[PDB]
Amino acid sequence: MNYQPTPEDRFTFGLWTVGWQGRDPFGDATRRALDPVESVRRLAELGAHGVTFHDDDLIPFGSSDSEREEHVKRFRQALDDTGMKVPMATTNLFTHPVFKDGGFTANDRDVRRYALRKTIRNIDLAVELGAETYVAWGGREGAESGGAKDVRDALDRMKEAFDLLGEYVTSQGYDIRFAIEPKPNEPRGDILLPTVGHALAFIERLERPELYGVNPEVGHEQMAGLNFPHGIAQALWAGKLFHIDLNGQNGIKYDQDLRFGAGDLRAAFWLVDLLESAGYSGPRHFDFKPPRTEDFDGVWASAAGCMRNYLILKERAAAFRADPEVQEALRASRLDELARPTAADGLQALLDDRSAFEEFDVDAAAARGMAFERLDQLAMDHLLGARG
Amino acid sequence: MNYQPTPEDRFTFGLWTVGWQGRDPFGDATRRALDPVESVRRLAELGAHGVTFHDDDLIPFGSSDSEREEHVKRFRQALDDTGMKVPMATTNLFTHPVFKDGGFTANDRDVRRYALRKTIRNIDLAVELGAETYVAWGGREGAESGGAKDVRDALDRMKEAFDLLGEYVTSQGYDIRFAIEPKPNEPRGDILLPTVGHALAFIERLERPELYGVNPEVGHEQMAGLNFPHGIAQALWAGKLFHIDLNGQNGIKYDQDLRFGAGDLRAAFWLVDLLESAGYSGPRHFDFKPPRTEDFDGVWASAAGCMRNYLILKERAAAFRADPEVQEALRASRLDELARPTAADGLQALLDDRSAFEEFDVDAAAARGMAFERLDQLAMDHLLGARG
Amino acid sequence: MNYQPTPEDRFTFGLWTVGWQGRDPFGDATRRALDPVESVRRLAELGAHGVTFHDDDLIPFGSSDSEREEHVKRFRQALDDTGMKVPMATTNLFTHPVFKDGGFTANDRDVRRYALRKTIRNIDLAVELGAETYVAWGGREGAESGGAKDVRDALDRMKEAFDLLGEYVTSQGYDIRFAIEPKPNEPRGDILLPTVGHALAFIERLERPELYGVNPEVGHEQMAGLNFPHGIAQALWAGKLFHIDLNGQNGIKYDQDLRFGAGDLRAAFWLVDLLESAGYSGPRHFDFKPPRTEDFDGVWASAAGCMRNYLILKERAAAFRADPEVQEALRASRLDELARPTAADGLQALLDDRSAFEEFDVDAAAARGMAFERLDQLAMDHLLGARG
Amino acid sequence: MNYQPTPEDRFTFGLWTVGWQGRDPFGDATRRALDPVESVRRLAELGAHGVTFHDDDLIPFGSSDSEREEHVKRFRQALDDTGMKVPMATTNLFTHPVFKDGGFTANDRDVRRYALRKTIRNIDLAVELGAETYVAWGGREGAESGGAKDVRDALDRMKEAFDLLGEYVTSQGYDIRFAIEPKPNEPRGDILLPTVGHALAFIERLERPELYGVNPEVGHEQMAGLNFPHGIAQALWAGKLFHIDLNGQNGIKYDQDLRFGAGDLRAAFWLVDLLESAGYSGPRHFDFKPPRTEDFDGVWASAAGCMRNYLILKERAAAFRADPEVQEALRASRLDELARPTAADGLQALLDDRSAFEEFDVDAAAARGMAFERLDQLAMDHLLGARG
Ligand SMILES: OC[C@@H]1O[C@@H](O)[C@@H](O)[C@H]1O
Ligand SMILES: OC[C@@H]1O[C@@H](O)[C@@H](O)[C@H]1O
Ligand SMILES: OC[C@@H]1O[C@@H](O)[C@@H](O)[C@H]1O
Ligand SMILES: OC[C@@H]1O[C@@H](O)[C@@H](O)[C@H]1O
Ligand code: NI
Ligand code: NI
Ligand code: NI
Ligand code: NI
Ligand code: NI
Ligand code: NI
Ligand code: NI
Ligand code: NI
Repeated sequence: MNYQPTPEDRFTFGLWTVGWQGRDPFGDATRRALDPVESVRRLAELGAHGVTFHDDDLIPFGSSDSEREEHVKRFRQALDDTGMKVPMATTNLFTHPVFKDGGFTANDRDVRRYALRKTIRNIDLAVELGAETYVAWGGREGAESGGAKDVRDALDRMKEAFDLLGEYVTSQGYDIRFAIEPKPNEPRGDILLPTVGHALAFIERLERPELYGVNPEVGHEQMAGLNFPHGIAQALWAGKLFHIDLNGQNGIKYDQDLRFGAGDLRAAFWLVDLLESAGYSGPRHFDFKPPRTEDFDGVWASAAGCMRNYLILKERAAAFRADPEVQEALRASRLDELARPTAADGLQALLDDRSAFEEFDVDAAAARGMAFERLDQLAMDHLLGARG
Repeated sequence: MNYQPTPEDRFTFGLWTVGWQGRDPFGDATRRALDPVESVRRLAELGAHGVTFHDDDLIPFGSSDSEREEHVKRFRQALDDTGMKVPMATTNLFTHPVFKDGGFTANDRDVRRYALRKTIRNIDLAVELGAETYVAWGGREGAESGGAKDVRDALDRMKEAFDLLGEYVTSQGYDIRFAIEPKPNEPRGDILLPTVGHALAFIERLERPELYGVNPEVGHEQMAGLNFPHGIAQALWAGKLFHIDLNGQNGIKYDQDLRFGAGDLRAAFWLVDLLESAGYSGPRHFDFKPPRTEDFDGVWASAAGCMRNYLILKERAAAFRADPEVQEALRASRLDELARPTAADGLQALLDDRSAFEEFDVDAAAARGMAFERLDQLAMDHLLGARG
Repeated sequence: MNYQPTPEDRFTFGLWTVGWQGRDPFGDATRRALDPVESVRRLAELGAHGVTFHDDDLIPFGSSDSEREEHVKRFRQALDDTGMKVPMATTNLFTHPVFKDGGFTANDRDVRRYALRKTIRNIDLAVELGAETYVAWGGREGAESGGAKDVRDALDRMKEAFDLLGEYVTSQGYDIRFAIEPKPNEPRGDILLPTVGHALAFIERLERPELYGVNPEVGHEQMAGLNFPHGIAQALWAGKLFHIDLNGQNGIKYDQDLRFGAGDLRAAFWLVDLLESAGYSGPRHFDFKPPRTEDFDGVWASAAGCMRNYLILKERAAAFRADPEVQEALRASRLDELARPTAADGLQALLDDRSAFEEFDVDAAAARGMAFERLDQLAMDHLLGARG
Repeated sequence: MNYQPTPEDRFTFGLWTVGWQGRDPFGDATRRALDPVESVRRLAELGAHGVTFHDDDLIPFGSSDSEREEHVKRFRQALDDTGMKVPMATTNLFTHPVFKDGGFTANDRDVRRYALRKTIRNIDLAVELGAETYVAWGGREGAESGGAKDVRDALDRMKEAFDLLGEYVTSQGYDIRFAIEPKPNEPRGDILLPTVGHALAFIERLERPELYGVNPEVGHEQMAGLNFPHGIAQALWAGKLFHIDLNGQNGIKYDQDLRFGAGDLRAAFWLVDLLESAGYSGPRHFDFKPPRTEDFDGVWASAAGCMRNYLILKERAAAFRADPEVQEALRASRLDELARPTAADGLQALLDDRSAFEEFDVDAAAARGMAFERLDQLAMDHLLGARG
């Protein structure tokens, strides 16, 4: 009825999102840089809960130890002044030329050691600022050509790096967990761990798998043509959805990072339905870029729209699930039977059950319609607010 | 020099590949059906090692117990007459209308029980014929719309089904392992476990994960725009490449199942390089469809081309890796350093190493070229046989 | 407020849409065949304006001249009984095995002559039934491999065929125009004239270009990742939008033919906005397939949803364009300036205008935001009915 | 046998290709800038025929009239010193922030006038340097959202701009023609005239269509999943292939601009076959970016590989077409019949020919295999140099 966000809705934004200056591979910046303190103050006014950062967003690369302490103290004063929190942080292992062949899986061993030391330094800072999750996006881990990267050796190096970071946080006694953010390509021709599935599988080979989960991004799974709500369901089923990046993407192309709600709107509806019905309690983080057509007024408009669209879709998904006509349709399509075990009676009783094979009437079962189109049109009517 | 296959090269083909009659979603069959016995005899003449089958390829659906025994005895005589083996089998849980919403994850519980009984019946037959691997492709597990399938409940049902099949083979004492074949879409709008990564992650949640691996198909990972050699490397790293389906695909579109070598030729080269250098010893199985433009002479031509193209690429990948100029290029691009541990000295020594951070010269490291373009042009010259 | 269609809304459906039996490349039919007369009666009850057909949907292939007249007279009685019209017809040049390498561009010359005679026979029947548009979808014109089809010779053959059909209708004095329906792939690996742009360009090389336009389909341009409203705008700008096929598609994959509104919902909104604001007056034709999960009740539900979703989106697009806040936003984003000529003053005056170059303040112009994100969030609020 | 290029092979390169500094949307430059004079000298040593440029590659933006004359005179001396030619030039209407919503179709009218004056200034310079073709890539013409751009008004503005440029060159008496370069997306969410087909159709609506053709780029049509050799065939059939940009792309993703031969190798083979057999006589221009992993030695290696791979593929395509076994296969697949008119006897004789319908044996025609798989395996053997 009213779609105004409050800090209770847990909306967070990266400093690099509203602060994106608009440089793209074919053009110069269209906006001046934003001071982090200014972004914190503006986002607080719009109803945000908190902000996230890469090390190099907060502390310019090369900074002396004294300049570092000064940048952090200004930031911390803005947080104290506004009540904003810092629930997640991450490391920039992709912008500087030294990371051109990767950080953790760079072929040069000295670069891999530097990447780990740069990361550990920022984990300490994140803990100090209260973050609960530390994200890793290995944007430069990958290759443009087949012989440049032995992927088995590279996964050994990736496992080695995350194992060492797990050793580090446990030896320091820190309460922080790691989340890997997959992306299939860009800026490398193919990036390692390209989808939520590949990241979940990798984590199971780590020495302390309980410290690691995923940080999926809407547009990145869509760059592989995959269904983002399905991949989130698999991450929830595994107990590994530690954080999430929300935005929009129009299909398979360069990573657009549009505001949330833009892109595939029906997928956004089914994602919000799933997060709210599964009781996801982490931050609703927006990793988006206000288009470079916009001035600063359009940056804040686009950030506000992220939050607005989540809250509209939350309302429509809740209306859908509460509608008694929809609940009857779900039974007509046998979603209740999907949730019942196939064979709680056990293997032997299944083998002995003639009604499951010898005397199963396949033709009668085949003729039963699933009634999915009526259910989906109810979902469409709810999304569009056209119910009668 | 000569590219003639022998049974030692372990090339296998599904009965459904050369026996595809050419029916597609817009047209009728263009070829008559092939008797399985005829396919076994023809494939043996071409140098194949063996064949694979779905239950319903070998025994027509509905078959009485007596017709069943007759179909199998004819098949077995053809195997004995030719020396052909049967290393893999699988179940058809996708053609009959009863499977229109899935087999293991159908919303109707009675269909899920029937799907398990149909599978178990064919596992017994596979063991009898000597198969070592039992493949599952869940082509109908999935959805066209968001509300039709709760994916968390569906993954519970999928895990329940594979857990019961594992219970079955272990209680029977059978030496057979399972391999899941991913596909991202088609015939369902989105299929569950859509990529090698999602399947590997799922397997780790099974009660007896050691019995399950993957059966990746070249064209299916390419339908998601992903790099198939990279996904195979991840499956090999996990110890889970139990079988493989070889074919060709021209990018993101319907599943073409072209002959191996067609489609993305450079990816085929890097796949053969990887399988041969990792010492993959399972079958080289072709899951392909001779185009419906062809008569039976073109079917056998297309099957022969599958094997020929593997053997040419095997030769060119071996020439590449043996060339001393390539070995020097690999060192110039630091592939040797990629295989060395980043920090065998351990965490504490890494933290104490000033050369890894405080005194690391990032600018000097950044200026080092990786020399990947020269290496990739050596790989291209080898593939095209243009070395001088 | 109420979304009930009437024949005045001009909604039409192909006989092959609601009559699709559910056979797909991996499974058997799940529905029995529908008698055309039954489909006409049911669609009339739902508020449809008319139906369209391929020759072989109405008259089974091989039909004797006497069976033919009988099938047509039954159909015509159903049309008379219901008030349903037949505004478009088309030819099936894709199902029968003889068309496996194409109809108009088959390499065999005798098949190309047969394809033309089969087409001409149905044009006469279409005129008799009152159709105004004759569609051609060359689903089999194309190739799976490079050497199979010289595309320059094939375009000569395609032009030859359409030129002969134009000669035929003009010599007969018929008032019917042709519309080419593009599709980029499936069932051939690549289809000729794969997008609206390629079809529009081809038409300009025909001997009588005024007789030919396009029949774009939502999901087909989306199978190439393209923006369907943009391609429709280009077809309208050229004066060539003779008919349109409405449906839904979830990105780049096999042709789903979902009901209209499903798939990319925001693109559907912008398409309806464009058709209604440009005053498109032809039929709103649905080329869709009710999913094979459905029984006949779900078929009619899915057909009804096509019409419902058009009417909801029509209402929301009209509300958007009528909102004075949106009209002010359009001026803020300078859509009014886009519609003014760049240089009605002419070339010489442009060259003499120092304000266009020598004294143009580029920095001041660059700093002007375009305000597109606020406009797009107004469009989102209107679509979701969340305006306040 | 030897693959050394000479200026006779007409290979050309943009200054922006070898001079790309490696800045991408997620990272800083990895190479220093190259002086244009140095690039001309190095490319001449490698066997190139000439170079191309944007205005802003040669003359830094903002340059005073005196600095301008100096930059051009240095360049011209390098051309004279090396024998290098300048066959094409183009305008940068995409890098500066003023072009953030387009050049010719920017919503702001003053920006559209500036874009035309910037273009005309560089056409004069191109003519002075001897260029024959002037390319336009409208990289910023397009939109991220639906309401931001009325595409019909934008195409009016695009036509207005190209009509004025045609007026300009004709009134000046210049012998130069224009070529539009399509791209479907990036950096805008959708770009206008996204494919070769849309550009060819647009040109037919210009006032003097004979002055305009296309400049297709391999990777751009592949970003839409389309077959680049087919689109080139359509451009050749229309008489509109005025220039071509050669490079490589691995499927549907961001524009990679890899060296020619990388990406889809079989498509490169069929493209070279087509250009050489159609007798394309324009420049073989490489629009590529040496990956940012490389130092300057890798830049020159990658440029050399462009030329090498064209010359290898030229040899293999010529061997294919000259092989008598291939010529017999082409007849077996009836490529000779494809080139014969379908009905040179005319419409009336076709209607009177009972052998084309009443007495056509469709079943006999349908059973004829097309023998395309054998032909395609001959093409594969030739490409890989595996003929015996
Ligand atoms: O730019 C690095 C930020 O961190 C990750 O979330 C990325 O997706 C990206 O937006
Ligand atoms: O048709 C079912 C066969 O089994 C699986 O390997 C599928 O990919 C398919 O080719
Ligand atoms: O099946 C042939 C019908 O005619 C065309 O409109 C196609 O898109 C299709 O739906
Ligand atoms: O960067 C602008 C150059 O000109 C055009 O050819 C583009 O494709 C591009 O490489
Ligand atoms: Ni992103
Ligand atoms: Ni992100
Ligand atoms: Ni396949
Ligand atoms: Ni397979
Ligand atoms: Ni379609
Ligand atoms: Ni259609
Ligand atoms: Ni490009
Ligand atoms: Ni280009």
